[PDB]
Amino acid sequence: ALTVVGDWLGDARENDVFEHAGARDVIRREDFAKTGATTMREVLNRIPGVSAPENNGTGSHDLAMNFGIRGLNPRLASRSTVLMDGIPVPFAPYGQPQLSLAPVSLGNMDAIDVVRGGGAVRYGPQSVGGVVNFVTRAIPQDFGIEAGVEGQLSPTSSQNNPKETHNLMVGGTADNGFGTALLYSGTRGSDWREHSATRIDDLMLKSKYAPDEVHTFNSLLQYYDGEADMPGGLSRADYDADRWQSTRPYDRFWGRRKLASLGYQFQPDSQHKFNIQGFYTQTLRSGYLEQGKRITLSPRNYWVRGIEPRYSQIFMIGPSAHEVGVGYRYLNESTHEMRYYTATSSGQLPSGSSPYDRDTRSGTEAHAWYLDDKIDIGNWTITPGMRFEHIESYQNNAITGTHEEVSYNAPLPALNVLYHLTDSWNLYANTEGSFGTVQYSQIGKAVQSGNVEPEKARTWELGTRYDDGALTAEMGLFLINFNNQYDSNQTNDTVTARGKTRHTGLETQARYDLGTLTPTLDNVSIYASYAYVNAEIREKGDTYGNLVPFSPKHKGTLGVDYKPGNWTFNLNSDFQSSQFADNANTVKESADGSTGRIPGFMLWGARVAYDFGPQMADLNLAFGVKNIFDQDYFIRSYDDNNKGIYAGQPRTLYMQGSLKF
Ligand SMILES: CCCCCCCCCCCC[N+](C)(C)[O-]
Ligand SMILES: CCCCCCCCCCCC[N+](C)(C)[O-]
Ligand SMILES: CCCCCCCCCCCC[N+](C)(C)[O-]
Ligand SMILES: CCCCCCCCCCCC[N+](C)(C)[O-]
Ligand SMILES: CCCCCCCCCCCC[N+](C)(C)[O-]
Ligand SMILES: CCCCCCCCCCCC[N+](C)(C)[O-]
Ligand SMILES: CCCCCCCCCCCC[N+](C)(C)[O-]
Ligand SMILES: CCCCCCCCCCCC[N+](C)(C)[O-]
Ligand SMILES: CCCCCCCCCCCC[N+](C)(C)[O-]
Ligand SMILES: CCCCCCCCCCCC[N+](C)(C)[O-]
Ligand SMILES: CCCCCCCCCCCC[N+](C)(C)[O-]
Ligand SMILES: CCCCCCCCCCCC[N+](C)(C)[O-]
Ligand SMILES: CCCCCCCCCCCC[N+](C)(C)[O-]
Ligand SMILES: CCCCCCCCCCCC[N+](C)(C)[O-]
Ligand SMILES: CCCCCCCCCCCC[N+](C)(C)[O-]
Ligand SMILES: CCCCCCCCCCCC[N+](C)(C)[O-]
Ligand SMILES: CCCCCCCCCCCC[N+](C)(C)[O-]
Repeated sequence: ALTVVGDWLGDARENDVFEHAGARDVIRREDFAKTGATTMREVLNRIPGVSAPENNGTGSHDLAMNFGIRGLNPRLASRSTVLMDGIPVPFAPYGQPQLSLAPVSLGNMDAIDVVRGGGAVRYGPQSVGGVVNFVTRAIPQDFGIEAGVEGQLSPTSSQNNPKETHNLMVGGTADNGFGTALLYSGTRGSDWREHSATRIDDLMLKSKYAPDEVHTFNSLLQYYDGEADMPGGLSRADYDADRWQSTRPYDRFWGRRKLASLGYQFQPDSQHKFNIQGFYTQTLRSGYLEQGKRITLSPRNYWVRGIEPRYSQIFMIGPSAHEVGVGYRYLNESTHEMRYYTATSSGQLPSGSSPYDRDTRSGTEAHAWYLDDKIDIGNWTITPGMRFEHIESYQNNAITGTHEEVSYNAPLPALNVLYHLTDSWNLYANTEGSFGTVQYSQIGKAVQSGNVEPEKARTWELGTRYDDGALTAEMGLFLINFNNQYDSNQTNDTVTARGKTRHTGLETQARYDLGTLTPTLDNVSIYASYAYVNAEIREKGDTYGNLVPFSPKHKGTLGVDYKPGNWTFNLNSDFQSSQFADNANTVKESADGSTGRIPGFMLWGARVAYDFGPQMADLNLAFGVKNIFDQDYFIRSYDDNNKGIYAGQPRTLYMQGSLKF
């Protein structure tokens, strides 16, 4: 009886995902614990087409987030549109989307929704890698208290401090329709590397007010605060002598974020839905970093404010149903970056009293409009769509006295198609216009070369999704042509060079109840995820034909979950093939360990859990192991100051505990 869907991202509803006309995968809170995951990257890695490397480089710590979709640069997760309840996670979404500080915590989430395709009309910028949305925990309908903790230790490491991650959820909704939940997640500890001591506190207050069935108010307040020493890379000599050690004693990172979001929804009936969301974030991200014969201090402050009204209405035009969606977003971001320094040869770290060699302020004003129409005709659901962004950015350098500006547009036409083969089998196809912005650090290059145009991509997908209850599976193909990237893929970046890469491949995953084969295998489920990704450099120049760095051609997971009675036994494997560390695709390792082929690996993990009388207090206990066979592997940071070899996580033991009242 015609019901407007409106926001198909939202809380990542199972049905919106199944009906999604493009590659989209969700992993819900229920499945976070099965592999001992406590971080965003550990869950993101179980998703096909997503590669989330272990901490390294600038992001050599837990406050940062590193991931790339389909072979796009994973460093600091800058090629996908990253959101939390639809709100921009980057402290500078447009001009500096690098998540050197990623103020989100797995502990505060009900799900992770990776929309690799079909979201380029409704979300931006940096939409080439699709959209990744972190869904915060729901406010309990009636009072609820949940708490959990996981402790980890790497026995073969010299690092004896453990890493502890905890989460707390307390909330409910009064009979008057007002509900709120306090969501707290914290991390304390070190990983398998020396000099990784970390503290993260992520406190959120989520509220909802629905005085009636027509008006609904929502809010999200967050105070995120953390600090972390950064292990950094080792030269090959140092790594062979002791791979746990750190030779970057001054490297440390810290930051804090304050966020306020307020939204309102007006739904008169089931065919019309108006939504307006407003937000403001303030972020400070800073840290010490050894650079040559100096140690620097880099405080960067950011302010982002946005307002986004959206409207959806569904009506019939003959036999076909048309759900028209229109939206607008005004976003303003402002920045201030400084860099103080001292000579390393001295004692003392740099401070506010040290001289400084950087003082810049940047900002962007962005107007985004979008219009789509989801047309249901017979077994078809066709959604033509169009996004248009007008972007104005500037960079003001207080030391050089330069003031540069760019004004540009991003027209992004799209068409996605869903075809219902059966009530449990869909087919989809699509094409979308995607884009990367002219980042603040590229404004100089953009004005100098005379060309100010966005980084443009055109994507195509074809795939199918299936779910008959005993078997869930999907398989899709994708093609991405990403042009005019301000970051050239040549060995030597020049003012006029523009990067150009092509990403093609196959993504798939499936889960099957073996109990359908024999009761001997009751409660035994087997699954696997896999993606073949071929990310190539197609920029004419000295790297034409080479492979994009940090993009394994093969990557996935396989596992078996066995749940007799109240027990849960998990077995899982993560595997990926090799990768290059640089655009030149150098095979042989450099002595400083920053470049050279990075071998693939296949790890195994397992866990045993027990849910004590689901009643009483829903106590869940678990003991698990990551990398059971202590398979050695490593990754490299190539370009950052803490470049080098980073040991991969060795055999790691963990215990989990959770309570629910
Ligand atoms: C079954 C184990 C239940 C323990 C889960 C406890 C998580 C609550 C952690 C809150 C820690 C707060 N803080 C900042 C004071 O440390
Ligand atoms: C500058 C470091 C000072 C830390 C400020 C971080 C806020 C602490 C929030 C902890 C919330 C604890 N809890 C369980 C009571 O909600
Ligand atoms: C910045 C976005 C937050 C918007 C808050 C504005 C709400 C406007 C709607 C008024 C609601 C009126 N009422 C009584 C009928 O519910
Ligand atoms: C004054 C309360 C501060 C809370 C901010 C709440 C989020 C609403 C966002 C305001 C956006 C304003 N505008 C027009 C400048 O974009
Ligand atoms: C250049 C700054 C102007 C940005 C402020 C934009 C105000 C948008 C407010 C939402 C209006 C929604 N609508 C459809 C109901 O009119
Ligand atoms: C119902 C969602 C559509 C929102 C329409 C809201 C109108 C806001 C337009 C103000 C933008 C003005 N301008 C020229 C500066 O971009
Ligand atoms: C019932 C008609 C209302 C449908 C609105 C359709 C909006 C889709 C617009 C796509 C146009 C794309 N472009 C650039 C190629 O013109
Ligand atoms: C006044 C023309 C009536 C046709 C309505 C169709 C929307 C116009 C958009 C098509 C323009 C496409 N483009 C890129 C080639 O300019
Ligand atoms: C009024 C036409 C509406 C069609 C929906 C737009 C489909 C986007 C197709 C763009 C394909 C562009 N090209 C040249 C790169 O192939
Ligand atoms: C016998 C009448 C039923 C029509 C047969 C249509 C099924 C062919 C599948 C078309 C699905 C196309 N695609 C790529 C857009 O999903
Ligand atoms: C392995 C790649 C296959 C991906 C599926 C995409 C097929 C759609 C073909 C349209 C692509 C057109 N072209 C020339 C613009 O790339
Ligand atoms: C145009 C030929 C280049 C294709 C290179 C072939 C490697 C892709 C093969 C992996 C297929 C995996 N599987 C099971 C999901 O089908
Ligand atoms: C022969 C004993 C009859 C009991 C049937 C139990 C078979 C369960 C075997 C699958 C165990 C999987 N794993 C790795 C999760 O432990
Ligand atoms: C109700 C008990 C059912 C008896 C089946 C017993 C087989 C337990 C399998 C051990 C799984 C061990 N692990 C960690 C390797 O997965
Ligand atoms: C005293 C007999 C009661 C039978 C209940 C079976 C004992 C449950 C075992 C808890 C094991 C918990 N875990 C995950 C830490 O291994
Ligand atoms: C609707 C009935 C709710 C029962 C209230 C039960 C209160 C138990 C709360 C203890 C929370 C303990 N802690 C530290 C682990 O968070
Ligand atoms: C149904 C009995 C009502 C009593 C439950 C209310 C008392 C809540 C006690 C939780 C206190 C937790 N702690 C450690 C944080 O203090």
